[PDB]
Amino acid sequence: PVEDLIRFYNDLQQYLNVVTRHRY
Amino acid sequence: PVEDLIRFYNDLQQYLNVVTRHRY
Amino acid sequence: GPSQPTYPG
Amino acid sequence: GPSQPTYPG
Repeated sequence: PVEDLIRFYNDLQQYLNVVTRHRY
Repeated sequence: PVEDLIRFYNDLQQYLNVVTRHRY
Repeated sequence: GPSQPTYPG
Repeated sequence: GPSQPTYPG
């Protein structure tokens, strides 16, 4: 749910960094 | 796709902010 | 949740 | 995309 997303979105910023291998 | 998600994700910061009125 | 329905997350 | 399968998104 959106509440669990509060504690996932913050860490998820790192997941997107892996996906793009930090090449935004 | 992940490509669009890069753009969306950064702007999505506002959505999470609305859902909880920035009361993180 | 709120009075409004679900969202695309 | 990569060799890895779908991620949970």
